[PDB]
Amino acid sequence: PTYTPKAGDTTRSWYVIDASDVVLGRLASAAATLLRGKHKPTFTPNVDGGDFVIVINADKIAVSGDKLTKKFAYRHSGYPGGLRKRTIGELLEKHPTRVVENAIIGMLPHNKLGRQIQKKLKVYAGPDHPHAAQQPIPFEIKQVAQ
Amino acid sequence: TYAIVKTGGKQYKVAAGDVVKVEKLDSEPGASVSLPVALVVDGANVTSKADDLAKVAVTAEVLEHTKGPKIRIHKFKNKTGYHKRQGHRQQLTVLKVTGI
Amino acid sequence: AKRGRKKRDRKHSKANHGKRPNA
Amino acid sequence: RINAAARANDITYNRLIQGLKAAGVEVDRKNLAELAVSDPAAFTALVDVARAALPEDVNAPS
Amino acid sequence: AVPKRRMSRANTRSRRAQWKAEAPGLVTVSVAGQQRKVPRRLLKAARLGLVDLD
RNA sequence: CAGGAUAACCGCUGAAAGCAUCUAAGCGGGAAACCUCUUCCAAGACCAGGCUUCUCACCCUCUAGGAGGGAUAAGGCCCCCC
RNA sequence: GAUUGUGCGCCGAUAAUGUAGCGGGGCUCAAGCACACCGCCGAAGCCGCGGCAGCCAACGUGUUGGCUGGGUAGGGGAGCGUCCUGCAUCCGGUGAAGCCGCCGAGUGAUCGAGUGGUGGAGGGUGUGGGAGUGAGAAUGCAGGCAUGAGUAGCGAUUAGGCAA
RNA sequence: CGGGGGAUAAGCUCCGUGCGUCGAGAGGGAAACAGCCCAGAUCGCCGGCUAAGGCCCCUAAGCGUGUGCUAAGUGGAAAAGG
RNA sequence: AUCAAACUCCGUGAUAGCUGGUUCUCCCCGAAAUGCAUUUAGGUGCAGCGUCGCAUGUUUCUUGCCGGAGGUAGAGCUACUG
RNA sequence: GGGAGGGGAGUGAAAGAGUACCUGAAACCGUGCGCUUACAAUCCGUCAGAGCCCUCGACGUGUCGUGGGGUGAUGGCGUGCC
Ligand SMILES: [Mg+2]
Ligand SMILES: [Mg+2]
Ligand SMILES: [Mg+2]
Ligand SMILES: [Mg+2]
Ligand SMILES: [Mg+2]
Ligand SMILES: [Mg+2]
Ligand SMILES: [Mg+2]
Ligand SMILES: [Mg+2]
Ligand SMILES: [Mg+2]
Ligand SMILES: [Mg+2]
Ligand SMILES: [Mg+2]
Ligand SMILES: [Mg+2]
Ligand SMILES: [Mg+2]
Ligand SMILES: [Mg+2]
Ligand SMILES: [Mg+2]
Ligand SMILES: [Mg+2]
Ligand SMILES: [Mg+2]
Ligand SMILES: [Mg+2]
Ligand SMILES: [Mg+2]
Ligand SMILES: [Mg+2]
Ligand SMILES: [Mg+2]
Ligand SMILES: [Mg+2]
Ligand SMILES: [Mg+2]
Ligand SMILES: [Mg+2]
Ligand SMILES: [Mg+2]
Ligand SMILES: [Mg+2]
Ligand SMILES: [Mg+2]
Ligand SMILES: [Mg+2]
Ligand SMILES: [Mg+2]
Ligand SMILES: [Mg+2]
Ligand SMILES: [Mg+2]
Ligand SMILES: [Mg+2]
Ligand SMILES: [Mg+2]
Ligand SMILES: [Mg+2]
Ligand SMILES: [Mg+2]
Ligand SMILES: [Mg+2]
Ligand SMILES: [Mg+2]
Ligand SMILES: [Mg+2]
Ligand SMILES: [Mg+2]
Ligand SMILES: [Mg+2]
Ligand SMILES: [Mg+2]
Ligand SMILES: [Mg+2]
Ligand SMILES: [Mg+2]
Ligand SMILES: [Mg+2]
Ligand SMILES: [Mg+2]
Ligand SMILES: [Mg+2]
Ligand SMILES: [Mg+2]
Ligand SMILES: [Mg+2]
Ligand SMILES: [Mg+2]
Ligand SMILES: [Mg+2]
Ligand SMILES: [Mg+2]
Ligand SMILES: [Mg+2]
Ligand SMILES: [Mg+2]
Ligand SMILES: [Mg+2]
Ligand SMILES: [Mg+2]
Ligand SMILES: [Mg+2]
Ligand SMILES: [Mg+2]
Ligand SMILES: [Mg+2]
Ligand SMILES: [Mg+2]
Ligand SMILES: [Mg+2]
Ligand SMILES: [Mg+2]
Ligand SMILES: [Mg+2]
Ligand SMILES: [Mg+2]
Ligand SMILES: [Mg+2]
Ligand SMILES: [Mg+2]
Repeated sequence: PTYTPKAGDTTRSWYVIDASDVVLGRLASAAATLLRGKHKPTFTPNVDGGDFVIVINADKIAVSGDKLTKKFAYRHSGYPGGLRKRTIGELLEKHPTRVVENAIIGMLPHNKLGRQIQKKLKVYAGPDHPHAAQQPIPFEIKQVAQ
Repeated sequence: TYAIVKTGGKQYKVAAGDVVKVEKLDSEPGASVSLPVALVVDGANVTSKADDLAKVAVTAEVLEHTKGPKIRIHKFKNKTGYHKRQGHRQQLTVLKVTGI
Repeated sequence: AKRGRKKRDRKHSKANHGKRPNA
Repeated sequence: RINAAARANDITYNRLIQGLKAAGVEVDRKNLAELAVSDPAAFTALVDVARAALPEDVNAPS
Repeated sequence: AVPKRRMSRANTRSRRAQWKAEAPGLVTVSVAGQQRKVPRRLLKAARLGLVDLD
């Protein structure tokens, strides 16, 4: 029969990705694939096989076009006439990490597997992090030529 | 040391001294049968050339004949009155590899 | 109205080759 | 699983299958998957064989 | 009005379970040379012998 | 009241296009509209927050891998007058 | 400078529960459009191995070979189970009939002279004849039992209390 | 597809078509969607090859290759006209 | 306790071009919603469309070639009526 | 123990025959035992699928096997019957 994962064969790892002058779409795609563990050859849909990730310097995220004022993030509390809106510029000005957190959340399955997965991500705004005691491995986005 | 064997239009990974479930092939129990080859793995060397694969041969011993699990089939459509019944079982053969 | 225009316009998807039941 | 293994080994799945077809090796996707989870050295050897068997230019009009 | 459908067995039992009764506390009191248990709400009555005990 | 960024509008410096133009680079003003600023709810916000003080110790059992049971401190609860 | 024909474009754009006229995240470092090229995934389609059935040919007292194998109303053919009976047989206080399990078995309606507990008085196989011979629904009927439910009420216009 | 009744309106009605499908049809394709595209279910197999459509992640496969256009989220709603 | 013709037994299982329900299995084949007529339109007779058998069995169908008559699409007007 | 009702000891083959008395099914209500669930959007099933528990063999403390059973954390699919 095909190989299946046992009780304690799974192993995790620590990764860190910089966000200095990078495109949000590429960053989100890389983060999602790393979270899901598609790279690892021990993929199985039913059990998570993801790997830890660290994102630094969120405020330097670069977005093309006029999206600084023509893209809007909506949400509604629930009472009648409570639909209020915010713009990406103000969102970055106030909460730098909210945009990236929301993007990654939307970039993953919405079932409870993904609900548990999103615990796997930590996102920061400054260039530092108190998680230096676990020796994260730097990572870089690359393309496989074909 | 393990190789790959073709049988019944399909393949199974098998090593020395193992037993696998294979679809029934005409052979008296207790005799030996020769099988073609697909791929051979030996240590750090891998044999992939068609001529070498064809030259190599596989030998195995047939142990017994066995039947698979029973399965029940029903056809059904809504608001038609169509009800259909059908049973079925498959025949299998169990063999033991001898040498490769 | 808006309802009517949608279904007829949505028929112009290349998947269905432009011909669909009920316009 | 095969796509993940090939991407880890730095070659695309489509090119890997093309190389296998060119070399004329008829082993099946299940065999490749099991071998990859079991024998990374064998998987690397097969990948190298496929890369060697690949044509010169994939963009040629041939 | 009236109910529309017969509820589930699990729902029925779950709603039913909470309906119960609670036991009261007891205290040790000595009268006429033997100890017997009575609720604290009747301490003075037991002491003065105004409550009959079987 | 006051502050921040805006719609309608009013602008400064300016080639494409020797001129001109509030604009394609930039810089400005401009409302009960929007965001803080008023009162209240709010850490079941699962990232389940933060600052402090109190006790931080007595046994038994199955078989020593943990778990269960009994006896305690801090505190809480029951009953009683309101 | 102008008229000429062409690919893209901008304005003209406005209804009621919450963006709501790319599926979402999002994408102009195209993941947008046009023209060429190379590849890949993608079904019950085909191919590969095996089981059964219908029609037909060959030779044969069943092997091979060629085609086919979805169905509502409908037509034809072939079957399982239950009862009573003629005939010939076998089982049974050393436990017959139902019921509740385990283990198995046939392509179906199912089967077990294979085994365990309850029971106490008639049953099975073979071949003929006869059926009141096979349920889920008709706001069907006889009997038993579910929720609302330990909820409403406990059937006035006077009213009880105390010692023994 | 070629026609009548209609305001050259209807998911309207009435005709003709060795015309397709559904009705009496599962799968895959277009998010859901009987009447559209491919494709006709004798049964089993943890085997290969493909049509329609797709290849950033949701979701399998190319953030494919070479030459050109786009400043409008046009891509992802429509006409006289400017 | 019911009256635009009371109640009970019978004729009596009064009668419906109308609504409802009709049960165990498998193998093979497999339909129509069209035309004519009807105190006729949600009824029904005949024809076409299915199955089983009998008889003559390729007479069925597609393509190539050959012999055939039409009065549409189009087009035309000192060729007729406008 | 007021009785109702019940426990010993005896009757009898049985009291799983005690006048409510043959054989005692389903709806229905239970007690004990094993597994699972309090961040979750399910015409309540199926295909995969860790852990735990019961069991049949060979090998030893638990580990495999042409092994069976109950539970099911988690992924894909999925619009009742006549
Ligand atoms: Mg139309
Ligand atoms: Mg100027
Ligand atoms: Mg100017
Ligand atoms: Mg907390
Ligand atoms: Mg206390
Ligand atoms: Mg032009
Ligand atoms: Mg516009
Ligand atoms: Mg989209
Ligand atoms: Mg086929
Ligand atoms: Mg046949
Ligand atoms: Mg059939
Ligand atoms: Mg029928
Ligand atoms: Mg029929
Ligand atoms: Mg019988
Ligand atoms: Mg009888
Ligand atoms: Mg006898
Ligand atoms: Mg007896
Ligand atoms: Mg007995
Ligand atoms: Mg008996
Ligand atoms: Mg007879
Ligand atoms: Mg008979
Ligand atoms: Mg008769
Ligand atoms: Mg009868
Ligand atoms: Mg019944
Ligand atoms: Mg009744
Ligand atoms: Mg009720
Ligand atoms: Mg009440
Ligand atoms: Mg009351
Ligand atoms: Mg009264
Ligand atoms: Mg037409
Ligand atoms: Mg018309
Ligand atoms: Mg009509
Ligand atoms: Mg018609
Ligand atoms: Mg059809
Ligand atoms: Mg269909
Ligand atoms: Mg579909
Ligand atoms: Mg078929
Ligand atoms: Mg292919
Ligand atoms: Mg194609
Ligand atoms: Mg993928
Ligand atoms: Mg690209
Ligand atoms: Mg170009
Ligand atoms: Mg658009
Ligand atoms: Mg226009
Ligand atoms: Mg104009
Ligand atoms: Mg009268
Ligand atoms: Mg009378
Ligand atoms: Mg009469
Ligand atoms: Mg009568
Ligand atoms: Mg009558
Ligand atoms: Mg009649
Ligand atoms: Mg009716
Ligand atoms: Mg047919
Ligand atoms: Mg007619
Ligand atoms: Mg002929
Ligand atoms: Mg002529
Ligand atoms: Mg004309
Ligand atoms: Mg004239
Ligand atoms: Mg006795
Ligand atoms: Mg009784
Ligand atoms: Mg009885
Ligand atoms: Mg839980
Ligand atoms: Mg949902
Ligand atoms: Mg499902
Ligand atoms: Mg769904």
